[PDB]
Amino acid sequence: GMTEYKLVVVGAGGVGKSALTIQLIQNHFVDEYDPTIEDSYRKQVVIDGETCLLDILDTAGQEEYSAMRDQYMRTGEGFLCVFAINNTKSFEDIHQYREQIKRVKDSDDVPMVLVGNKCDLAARTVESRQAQDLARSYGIPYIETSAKTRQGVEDAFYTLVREIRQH
Amino acid sequence: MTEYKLVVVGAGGVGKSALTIQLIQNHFVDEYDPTIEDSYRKQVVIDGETCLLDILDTAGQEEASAMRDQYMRTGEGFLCVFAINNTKSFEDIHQYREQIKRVKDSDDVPMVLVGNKCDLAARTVESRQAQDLARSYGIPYIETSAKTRQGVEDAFYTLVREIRQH
Amino acid sequence: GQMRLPSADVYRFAEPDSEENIIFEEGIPIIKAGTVIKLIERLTYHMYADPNFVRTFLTTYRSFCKPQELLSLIIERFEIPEPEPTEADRIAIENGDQPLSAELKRFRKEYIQPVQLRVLNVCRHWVEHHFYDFERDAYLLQRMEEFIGTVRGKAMKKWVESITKIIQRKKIANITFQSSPPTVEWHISRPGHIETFDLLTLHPIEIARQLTLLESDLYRAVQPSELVGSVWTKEDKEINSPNLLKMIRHTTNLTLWFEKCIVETENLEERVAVVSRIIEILQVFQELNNFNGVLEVVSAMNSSPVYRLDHTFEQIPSRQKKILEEAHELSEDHYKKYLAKLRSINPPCVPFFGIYLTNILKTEEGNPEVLKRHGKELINFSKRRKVAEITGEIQQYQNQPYCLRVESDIKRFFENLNPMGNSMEKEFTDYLFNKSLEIEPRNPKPLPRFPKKYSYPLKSPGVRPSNPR
Ligand SMILES: Nc1nc2c(ncn2[C@@H]2O[C@H](COP(=O)(O)OP(=O)(O)NP(=O)(O)O)[C@@H](O)[C@H]2O)c(=O)[nH]1
Ligand SMILES: Cc1nc([N+](=O)[O-])cn1Cc1ccc(F)cc1
Ligand SMILES: [Mg+2]
Ligand code: NA
Repeated sequence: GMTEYKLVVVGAGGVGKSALTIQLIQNHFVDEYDPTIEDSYRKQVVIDGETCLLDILDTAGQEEYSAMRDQYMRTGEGFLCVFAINNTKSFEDIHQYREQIKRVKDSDDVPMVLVGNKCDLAARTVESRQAQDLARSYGIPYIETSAKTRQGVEDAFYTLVREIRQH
Repeated sequence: MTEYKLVVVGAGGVGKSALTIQLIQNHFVDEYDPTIEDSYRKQVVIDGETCLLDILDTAGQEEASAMRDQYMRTGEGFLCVFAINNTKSFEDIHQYREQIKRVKDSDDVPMVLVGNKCDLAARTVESRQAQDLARSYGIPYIETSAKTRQGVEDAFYTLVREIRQH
Repeated sequence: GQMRLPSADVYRFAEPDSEENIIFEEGIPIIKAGTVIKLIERLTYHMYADPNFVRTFLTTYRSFCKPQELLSLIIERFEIPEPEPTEADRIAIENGDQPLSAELKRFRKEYIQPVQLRVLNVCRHWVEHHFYDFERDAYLLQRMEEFIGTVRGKAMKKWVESITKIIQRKKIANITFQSSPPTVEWHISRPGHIETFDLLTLHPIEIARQLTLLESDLYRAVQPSELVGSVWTKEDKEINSPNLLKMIRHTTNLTLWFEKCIVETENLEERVAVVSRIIEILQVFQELNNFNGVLEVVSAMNSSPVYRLDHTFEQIPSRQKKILEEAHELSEDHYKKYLAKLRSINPPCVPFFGIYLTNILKTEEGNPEVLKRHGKELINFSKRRKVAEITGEIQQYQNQPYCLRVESDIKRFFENLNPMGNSMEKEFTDYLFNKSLEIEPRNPKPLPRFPKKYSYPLKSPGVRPSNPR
């Protein structure tokens, strides 16, 4: 039937990464969530007129299990590499996440998007030009998202699905 | 996984808490800290079926005697505990039996009669007297020691089997 | 009729329930949201006990109430005014007779004594199971000692004297089985010869047993204080979540040790023996319900350095391929089969902690702290109940001890394992991957041959236990 896309969210912990998938999968208009319920990470969507199923792996909270990253990453067809726009270290981590994805998938051309996430009102420390330059150096899209208003969230996931479709 | 609501009742100091903590943690509590109300959970396979026991450990001290209806309403089965070296705790059993029957409005409530502290030599309640009482209630009688673990699993898991068949 | 209550002007906990101060979920009620006053009223309600609510509240309240303020509120709850004499009592007293005081006696028996006892039960649970509040705030402990130590009147006396003693014991602060643990098993390394201990020289049964004892102890040491508020992800994680982090770092180190044992065995035949031995350890982990250990092995086998070793995988016996594949399938589809298996086994077990961490974090991030109703902000208690359901599951599996004997030397060997040495993580994991490329080069580069490195027999003793008399 319809295509299923296995997407994997990766990025530094402690800086609001989980809000991306929560806001997508959520009842958009009721701020509530039970992550334990079967298929709280599956969503049927229509992208460019074509219906598909998103299966999203977000292991937020398990960042210290660093030797499990390879196994988790190998499940994915496309990757959202997320940093927080007020945490420069999370931005500097992106290079190593991308290198690890390429190694795990054994490919120099893995569908991925760079996501800059605004997780609070603390001062931005990564300017959008810096992130655009990094994304261009990798040949991948850059999307900025808000962890509170849902802005950019659909764009981040839909852009990644388009990267998979056009691979 | 079926969930079972067990309630442990009996006079103060007979070993309700020690029995429960032995079942839950494999540890014998030497202290006598009177309970107000405590609850425990235990996943265990009984007769090949996995279940989840919710165990309510209740207050035996008489000062709490007006607060029992609320927990007797929720319980599905009751361990009725006395101590084999305390005749008064054995005479208190029938008051718990009658209150449970009144609250649940039923003559057919899953129960097990438990004679605890069977590690102690200086017994004052004979097994025969307790067994006669159990037969009059239609329920099994199991002697236990929270100190040595003798009979402890048998008492709790017999009660589960009675709830299962109720 | 119902008992009359103190005036809400002298006693705040007698205000009537309304949608402006408490909201229930759709046979005791389940609270969705409420003011802190209403939550404390229901925590100590005169009509029923709610031990699950006491655990939930004491586990999670610091997200909406400070410890000092909680103590003030439950002391306020405790201090209930008694009603004045009724008209019938007044007429009796005017005639020089003793009043019946029927309404006063009922209010004492059915309101004051149950509420006061349930306040003391909150104090008892607070001290016994959440004592860290008092370890971190000595003045809070003084206030609790003073409150308990000055409760008068004989109805509460047994519990007041008990709680005083429990506090004093907690300030200065044994397992029984009916069966004996099985005999410790030995292989090439003999007792006391710690210098020869290694993956292939210790008995694989005993490796799995001693790692299970270690990992069980690490699992059992994690308290809810390390979890609520997602504190293990925040900047002070080393301060607030040290037992959790120790447990995770053990798991990571063992996974990396398995990878290192594999890729530093350059001879193909020897490397097959190494991988086969690790799968036998995995089989004993499964038999012991040590799911942390199962996934430590699976994570190593699916790591980038090991996963690509097709020549090694080809020579693994088919029965061991099936053991590894069944273990891998536990994690598939968001751990569907793992979750079902955990809920079906007979403990003791060692759960994989990572799923709990993700679920706690997402519950906290995905639900609001307050609900706005009729211009009021109510504490969203349903969110706290969801977190405490997870911490309660964790605690349920922390109770059951393993009936296995510690071997102090094998325990020390695994406690001191340090596969990374002084290297940083990236340097070390690049080293492992470069070793993988060395021992099994990318096609079409030819497969080299390498000399043997082990001088002792590679044959496994197997994982069925032995029992001499
Ligand atoms: N020798 C022996 N002592 C026991 C046994 N069970 C309990 N005790 C002891 O008896 C005392 C009372 O035990 P406890 O479990 O607190 O009794 P309880 O029925 O829960 N009391 P309460 O109703 O006040 O909560 C403790 O000192 C405990 O160590 C047993 O099987 N053998
Ligand atoms: C093929 C495969 N299946 C799983 N698995 O988890 O089922 C893991 N692997 C990788 C692998 C395992 C052992 C080895 F020696 C070489 C490679
Ligand atoms: Mg007790
Ligand atoms: Na920064």
